[PDB]
This record gives sequence, structure tokens and C-alpha cells, in this order.
Amino acid sequence: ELYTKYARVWIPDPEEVWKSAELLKDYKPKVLQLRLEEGKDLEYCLDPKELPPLRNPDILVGENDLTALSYLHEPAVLHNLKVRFIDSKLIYTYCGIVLVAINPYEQLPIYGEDIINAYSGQNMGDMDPHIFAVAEEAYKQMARDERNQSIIVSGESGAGKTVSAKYAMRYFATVSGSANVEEKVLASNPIMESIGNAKTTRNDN
Amino acid sequence: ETLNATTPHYVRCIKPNDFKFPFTFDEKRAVQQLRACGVLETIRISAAGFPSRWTYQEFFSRYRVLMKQKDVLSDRKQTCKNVLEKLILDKDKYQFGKTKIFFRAGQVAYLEKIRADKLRAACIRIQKTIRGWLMRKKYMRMRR
Amino acid sequence: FNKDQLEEFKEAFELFDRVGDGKILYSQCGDVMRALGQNPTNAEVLKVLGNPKSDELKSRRVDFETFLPMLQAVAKYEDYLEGFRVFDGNGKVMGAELRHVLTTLGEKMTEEEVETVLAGHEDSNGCINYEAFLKHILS
Amino acid sequence: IGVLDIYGFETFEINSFEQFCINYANEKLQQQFNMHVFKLEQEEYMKEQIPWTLIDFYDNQPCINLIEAKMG
Repeated sequence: ELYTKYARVWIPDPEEVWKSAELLKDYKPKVLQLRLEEGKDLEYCLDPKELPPLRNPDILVGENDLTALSYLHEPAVLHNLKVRFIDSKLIYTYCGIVLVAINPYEQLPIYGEDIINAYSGQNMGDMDPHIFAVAEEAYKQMARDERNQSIIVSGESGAGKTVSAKYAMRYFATVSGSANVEEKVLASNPIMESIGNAKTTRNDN
Repeated sequence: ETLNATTPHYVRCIKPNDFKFPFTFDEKRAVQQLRACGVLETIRISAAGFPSRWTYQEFFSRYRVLMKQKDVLSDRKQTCKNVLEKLILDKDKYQFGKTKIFFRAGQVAYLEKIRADKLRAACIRIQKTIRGWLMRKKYMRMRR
Repeated sequence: FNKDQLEEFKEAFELFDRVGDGKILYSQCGDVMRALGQNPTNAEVLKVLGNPKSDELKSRRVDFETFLPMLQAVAKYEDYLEGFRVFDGNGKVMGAELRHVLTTLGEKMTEEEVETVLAGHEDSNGCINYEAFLKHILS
Repeated sequence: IGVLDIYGFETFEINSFEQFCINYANEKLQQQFNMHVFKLEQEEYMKEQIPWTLIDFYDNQPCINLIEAKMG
């Protein structure tokens, strides 16, 4: 079976939601001899029934699309997002047709003008993910066919939905050839915040 | 009614830490946000299907390490259909598209693991042979 | 092994004896096995040695008589060729790729062993005729 | 081209009519998303000459009917 010595598994840990482990002896049908980083050695119960999530190989890890991963589960997704965000500072990622945007609180250069002209024309897979790539996929489908296009943004309001919309609109403005939609809409934002936003136990504004 | 008129495109936003730190990723908060954005359930729905797709040439390139020269053939598509049909027993796991192979979850990891095993054992055999041949020469040098 | 082979091997053993007590280290057992024409894996050497600990592997000394059954046990081409075509099948091998895989995969060797065996065998592009290199390392 | 800023699925130690309405809205949006993804994948399967009857569709209509249908 797929469980062997020198294989990696995810173990549940209450401090960090999953922890990596290596298997010290090959499994054969009720306990596993598990290595860790937190000490060399550990003995880990299996449960009446369960085997841990098996870890993807590192060619697939850090791919631009979560569905490139051969095993798909919460540990692989959480790890792959964490390594893209922490190591490469790639805040944008794909999952199926969804664009996952992980909000850095730090400001980035990547929104700068030239990249708008770099993404434009490029089919959605031909470039690494960025909000301009979805803005194009909409603008291109609008130009190609009759239909209007929609972009739908979800998450706790701190997460930066408004920043994503703002940059999508900058993409549209810069490709389309303008005047003063963007400045007016962002001027409207404080009004709609003041009359429509609220303070909730989990979240201010 | 307003959305149904229109073709959608989606963005999800996740808040990586509770305290606005510039790049700290808190896996508890990010797990909660990934559940609240339905990304994890979307991924569950995808993992049931064929999530993983490969173009026949890129497959052939990667698994030429596995492929035998007798298996190599004047039609790479037929070559890969044969090699894969041998390598993975249950046809339910995979499908042959016109230009892409489709795999259920794990099957590409299965191929990658058998590749790493074969390449490791072959590397061990060649390495031990070169180490023996050089040290055997040092043995003959000490004899001389 | 015949009496003549055992005598020649004992003489060789003493040539590898750097202390004069007629003994080698556990860590030398593998060296003697490969020097005597065997090609055991590191795993096979450690297995026939009984998975010795670092301390006794580096400082515990054994005479020829205890080593001998282990040498015997160790003692008792087309796969090698396909194995080399793995790392290419036009009869060449990248020098960079072979060096990387030999120093990073399997039972990793040092760069100096690879440089020693590879000296003069790679061309300007860095390609090795692996059938000739294989015959060379098996000779 | 129309850009929707909405709130996501929401749960607290205490959940109340506000959270119940937010969750019903998110159930509807998630249904639309699931149908759109299923349509695109059916088109890709018909494009690639696979039997499209294989692809499995996952439908939260029983929950929407629980919340909104008559005697919901």
C-alpha cells in the first residue's frame, strides 16, 4: 500500500492545525512509528477507522493551482498556501476557476501599471495568477460575446474585497482607454461604509 | 435574478492573521476563513472527480524514466495509453481524453512515488558500483 | 574462497591494516569487501555487520576470521544498462545531471569519487557514453 | 461588467436572525457557483471526448428547500 517507511503524513496538533511527520517503519494492517521535527521519535495511535492524510510530493507543492496537488485535503491546501505566501510572497492563488486572494497587510509593487499591459491578452493559464488575470477573463469574454460579465468577491470585510475591486477597476480603466469613474467610486466608498457598515463581535467595520 | 443574467467569475479573500501583521500566517485563522469561503468544500467536490489533467507529451517526458525502449513507439499517445493501462490496474481510476489524460486523486502521486523508488534503487546500484570500482582500484594501488 | 584466495586476501587485509594489530574496523569491513571484488550496498554491509553503532564501527576491532563469514555472505548487465538509460537512450549521459543525481539521490557518494571515475570520460557538452562507462566500472 | 462585494459565511458562539439570513444568502450564492462549475466541467468533458455522465454533481437544494420552501 502507499504507506511505507520514508513517507510523510499529516498529524493533528492543537497548536498548529496540522503537523508534518515521517513514517519510520512501513505500515502493515494498529500503531505507527512516527518521526517528527518535535523530537526525533513518537508513537501515534490509529483510531477505530482512520489513516492520516498522506503528503503530496514536492514537485506539486507550491504550484500556482491547488488542483495541481495530487492529494487534495485541508493539510495540503493549508501548507501550499502558507508556502506560497510566506516563502515566495505570492498572495494570489487558483482553485478550479476561483481565484483565492490572501491579503498581505504590507503594500506590494505588483499592482503597478506595466503589469496591466503584461497580463493583457494573455489567456488565463498562460500567466501566473493575479487579479488582472480575472479582470481580463471578464473583459475578454465581454468583448468576445454579447454577455455581460460579473466578478463576485467574498470574505470577512477586513480581508480586502474593496482593494480587489479597486484594482480590477484600474485594470478596466487602463485597458479601456480613459474618465473619473474610479475616483468617484472610491470617493463614494466612505459614504457607503458610514451608512452601511457596522461593528460586530468578531470584527470592527 | 441579476447574477443569473450574467456569467460569473469568483474571488475569495482570506485574512491571514488576526492582528494585521504584515505577513504572519496563522493556520487556525486561515483554516476558519477557508471553510467560511467554501474553498475546502469546493476542493472536496473536485477531489471526487478527475481533478488532475496531463498533456500526453508532458506525461511522456516525465515518465520516460519509467518507460522502456520497447514501449516507446511511433505514436506517443498510443504509447502512453499502453504504459498507463499497464501501470494503473483499475481503468476506473483514469480516462483518456483526446489530448489529455485524466486521473483521480492520488494517481499522479502514485506514479511519482514509483518513479522515485525506481530512480532511487537504480541510483543506489550505480553509486555502489562506482564506489566499489574506485576503492578496488585503490586496493590494487596498495598492492602496487 | 580457496586457500590461495584467502591468503592473498589476508595479505591485502594487512595492507589495509593501518595499526599493525592484524585487524580492521567494522567500518573497514565494507571497504575490504569492495576492495576484494564484491559490490555490496551500504545496507548489505551494515546488515552483515549487525547494524553496529558509530562507536564500535569506528573503534571496535575485529580480526579477519570474524570478517570472513560476512564476506562470504556478501559474495553469495542488462538491468545495469537500462539503469543507465534511465539517466540519459542515445548512449549519452549529461555530466551535470549524473553528477547531481549521484551526489543527491540513493546512497549518496562524494563529488571526488565521481570526479575521479568521470575524469576524461565527458566531452565538451558534458556527455558520457554510458555503455563504455559501465563496462569500465565493471571491469 | 459588475463587481459584487458581499459578505461570506458567518458563525459565532451566538447565532441569530442576522446570521440566519446571511447563511441563507450564502447558500444561494454557493448553489449558483456549484451549478456554474458543473456546467463548465461538463463542457470540458464533452470537448475531450470523455463520457460526461461520469461527472458527479453536488446539490444543496435540500437545504435551500429546508430554509425557504413552504413550511420552511
